[PDB]
Amino acid sequence: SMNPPPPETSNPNKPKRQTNQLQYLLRVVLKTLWKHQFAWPFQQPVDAVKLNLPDYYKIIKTPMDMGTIKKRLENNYYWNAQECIQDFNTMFTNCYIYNKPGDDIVLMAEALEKLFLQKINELPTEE
Ligand SMILES: COc1ccc(CCc2nc3cc(-c4c(C)noc4C)ccc3n2CCN2CCOCC2)cc1
Repeated sequence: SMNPPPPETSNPNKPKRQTNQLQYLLRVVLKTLWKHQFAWPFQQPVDAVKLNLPDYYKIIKTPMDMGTIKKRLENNYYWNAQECIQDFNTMFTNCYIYNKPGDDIVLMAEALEKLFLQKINELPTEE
């Protein structure tokens, strides 16, 4: 029940660009969630060994976390804004799959997702 390696965060065989959407995703979306009281469980990959979750990576085959997302944005790993939005959605969905309604972590994820949706509402337009 060991963990997999973390997701890749730096892509040498991909071109890089700054867009207004990617700027918003790091400076507004990621930074607003990262600073939230509830951010710590989501700031690095789930350590299923330390947390005593031996079936986690039997159930979750596309792990994702905000530490990964932050590094991806800082490293220009994403070309399209939708790649980053999908990673946030994957992170929340994984939490909902593994855990149960009423678990503290679920309530925490739901609060962070509401905040995500409030900030994504003001994502700027595509060039
Ligand atoms: C003992 O090993 C660890 C490993 C990581 C961390 C970072 C914080 C933390 N990361 C978490 C991820 C999850 C989680 C997610 C996310 N998805 O499914 C599960 C299940 C749940 C709770 C988490 N928590 C608080 C856990 N509590 C309070 C901290 O000490 C342990 C008990 C802390 C301790």
